[PDB]
Amino acid sequence: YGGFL
Amino acid sequence: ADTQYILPNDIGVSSLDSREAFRLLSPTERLYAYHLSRAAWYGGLAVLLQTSPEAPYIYALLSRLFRAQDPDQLRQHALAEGLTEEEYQAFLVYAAGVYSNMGNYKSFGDTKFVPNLPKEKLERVILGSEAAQQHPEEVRGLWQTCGELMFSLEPRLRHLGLGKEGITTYFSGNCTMEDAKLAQDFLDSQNLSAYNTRLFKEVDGCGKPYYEVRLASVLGSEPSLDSEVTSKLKSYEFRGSPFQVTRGDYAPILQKVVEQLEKAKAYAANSHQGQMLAQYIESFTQGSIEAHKRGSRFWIQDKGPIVESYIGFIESYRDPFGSRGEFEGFVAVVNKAMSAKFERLVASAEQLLKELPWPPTFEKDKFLTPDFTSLDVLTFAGSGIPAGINIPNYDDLRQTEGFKNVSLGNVLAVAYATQREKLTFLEEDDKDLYILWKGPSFDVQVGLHALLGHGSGKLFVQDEKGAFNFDQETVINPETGEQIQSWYRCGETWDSKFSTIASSYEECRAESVGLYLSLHPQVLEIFGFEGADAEDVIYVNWLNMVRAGLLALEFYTPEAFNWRQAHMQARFVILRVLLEAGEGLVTITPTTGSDGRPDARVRLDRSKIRSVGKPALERFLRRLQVLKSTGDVAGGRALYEGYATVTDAPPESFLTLRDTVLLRKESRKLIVQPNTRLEGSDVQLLEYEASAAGLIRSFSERFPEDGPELEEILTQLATADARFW
Ligand SMILES: [K+]
Ligand SMILES: [Mg+2]
Ligand SMILES: [Mg+2]
Ligand SMILES: [Zn+2]
Repeated sequence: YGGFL
Repeated sequence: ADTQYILPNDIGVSSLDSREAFRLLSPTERLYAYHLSRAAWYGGLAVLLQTSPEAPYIYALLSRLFRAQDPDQLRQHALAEGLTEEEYQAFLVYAAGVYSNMGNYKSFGDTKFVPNLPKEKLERVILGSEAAQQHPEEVRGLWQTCGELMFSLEPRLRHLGLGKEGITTYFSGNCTMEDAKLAQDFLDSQNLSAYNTRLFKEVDGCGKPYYEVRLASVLGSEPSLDSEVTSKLKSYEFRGSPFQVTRGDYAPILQKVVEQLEKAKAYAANSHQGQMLAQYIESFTQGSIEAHKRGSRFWIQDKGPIVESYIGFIESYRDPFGSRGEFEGFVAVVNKAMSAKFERLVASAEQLLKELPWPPTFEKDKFLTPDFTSLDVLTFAGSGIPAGINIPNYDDLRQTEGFKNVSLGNVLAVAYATQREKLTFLEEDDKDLYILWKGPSFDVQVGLHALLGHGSGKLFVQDEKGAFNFDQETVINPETGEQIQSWYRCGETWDSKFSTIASSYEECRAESVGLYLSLHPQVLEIFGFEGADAEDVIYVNWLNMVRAGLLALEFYTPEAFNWRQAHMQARFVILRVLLEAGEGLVTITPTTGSDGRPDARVRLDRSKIRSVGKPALERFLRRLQVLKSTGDVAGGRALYEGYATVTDAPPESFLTLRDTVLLRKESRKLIVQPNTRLEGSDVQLLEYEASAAGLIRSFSERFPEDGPELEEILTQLATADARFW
């Protein structure tokens, strides 16, 4: 799971 | 203003700050990080193949071009050929875009971007280039092949997606959502992961479709020492359809990868690192996800390493069906100081889980001591760089072994740059609070998003026999009051069941947990705000969430009724949930900007955050988890796709608002990453200018040993698959 912004 | 499907000339470019992190590394750790970085950058090139048919050619062309002439050398050629400085800058920005995305589509939005200059003028530059004089066949051949697709904005080429109106290379051009659903059912029936796979449909002379499930590996059809994968390499019959499982996808690229993984294993700090690397090598050589899962297990057990890393086909955001993984790899250095707050969050983690709006029966049975570190990135190869990661994604490993939470410090710093001029859709007094607290509130949200967000929740699973991982006799569904009716079965995963909304659904749940638990006075002490400061962080975190929901409309396609970005869709949904609560909590008003153009304002009554906002969020969060745990896909879709519905219904009129959001949108910045070079004995860090030219140079110097070979490899692999699109 990636977290952008 | 800026046109859709082009990158603006003045697009922001920031250089990753990695000097101090690299300087802390011992000689051995530097050699370790060096080879792992080489492995990651190698594998990142495969993303080009996973993006668009023309992407590998475009990279090959740009690489040849800038190898013979650097940006300043090419400028002298380009301007002598009739290009203005503005037109040349557009090409520089385009090239930097392709490099930073590993493709001519945005990783954040899945939209095509084209060079902002006349095609015929760019042709003169390329055909007259030094690269062209040295290899005229290669350059003219490349330009002939990818030139039209480089510029073409035909409607079906504008967005990534399955079917006839979108572009994807996870599937052959003729594949639809029906084909993906069929393939997924097949994959689940064979207990085969979709992560490292692609699906190709070819028809015979009778029009009967034949399906190819191709696994990513160094090895092809030839016999190998492994048996668990090679035994799967055969033909199948599934519901009348022929299915063939193959491998060898991106073979010479993955060959480069395992070469550098092997070399890295010579500098491993411990047996856990040595064993995880050997398993990754097995995974990429044979095409075994089971091997990659074994490696991931060893990786989880490697606690607090100086040089942290992960690599493979990890995230399934870009696969239109939502099960296949895009290649990524990162190398990062532990930041001892910044890891403090996250490690004490671990201390109060098990407690805070009980504050979540669902019974412990819907929570993981055995709580595991979580790993949460702040790291400084040296390398993040692939389509883009996240701010924080939560890995591995293998749910079985998550609920038995554990998982690592990572916050990327020097990435977060890049995102902490917002001039008040750019802070759109906010009244004056809210902008001031926004500037002060956007930074700290992010640390709060990200922390909860990672540890308590993605880390919470239990999946109800029934094995081969009628035994459950939960007490089916006493566990009651809080929403219905009945016993558990649905669950996950063998071969079924989160991605397999919820498919197209799996990513966005989970990000929404994670974001909700963060937003929900940000009201807790204790969590605002682990990060240490305590007073009105803590209260302010609350309001800003909630104001930022509802603003982002409005901004999210940029990433929605009305003609397709399709959301193009999981996180933004997730934030729009949360806006809709809060809007549903009514009672003047959140309002969106269409206004007129000082420039005379359409504008909007987002108003959030801070007094009604706890009285109205929390109960609405609590109810929403509960429903999310119940449906997720029970694998209730029908109920899950009905709930999520309901809130994700975009209409011009009053009073908000989102479709109208969207046109204003597009009008005042801000392009996301490009990030330049450093390189590491080996001076025989010592490892040096190479840094570059925070510009398009600087980003280009960083890739020009990225593969000094075998640059031209990689160009030929990418061209070859692309040509072999040309018939599919
Ligand atoms: K997914
Ligand atoms: Mg398509
Ligand atoms: Mg990107
Ligand atoms: Zn997330």
